[PDB]
Amino acid sequence: EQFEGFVYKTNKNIGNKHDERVFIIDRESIEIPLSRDLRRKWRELITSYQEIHKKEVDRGDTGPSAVNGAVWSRQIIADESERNLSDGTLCYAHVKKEDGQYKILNLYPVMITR
RNA sequence: ACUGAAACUGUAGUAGAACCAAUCGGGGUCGUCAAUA
Repeated sequence: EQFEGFVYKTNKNIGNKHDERVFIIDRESIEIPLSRDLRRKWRELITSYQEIHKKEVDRGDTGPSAVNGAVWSRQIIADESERNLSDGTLCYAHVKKEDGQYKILNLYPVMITR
C-alpha cells in the first residue's frame, strides 16, 4: 500500500532499535478533545525525562546510564518546547474503548515509557 | 526761583523625635536508567 504520514523518530535509544515509525495519516483517524489534564500530565512527564538526565547530559554523556551504545531519546535532549505539547506535535496516546468511546488515558513520548 | 541729608531687613531659633534590617531554613542524601521488536 502507499500512505501519507509523519515519521516519528526517536534516536537509536535502546540497543535493539532498528526502525523509526511513520504515523500513517492517510487511512483512518479519530479526533479527541485534548483536555488540560492531558497536557499538564505531558508537561510533568517530559520535565521528568529532561531533569533526570540534566546532570548526565551536562557531564557530556551520550546515552542511558546503564545501556552503552544507545543514544539519548529525543524528548530527553529536546528543549523546554518538548514539554509544551504544541500544535502538530506527535505523541502516543494510551487509549481504550471503555463505555463505547475512545477514551484517551495519557499521552506518551515512546512506546514503553515513563 | 534750584535733587534734602543720614539709616545693614536685621535680631533669636540644632530638620529633628521615634523605629533591632529583621523573621523561617541540619550542607543534606539511594534506587535504577532507557524503548523497542
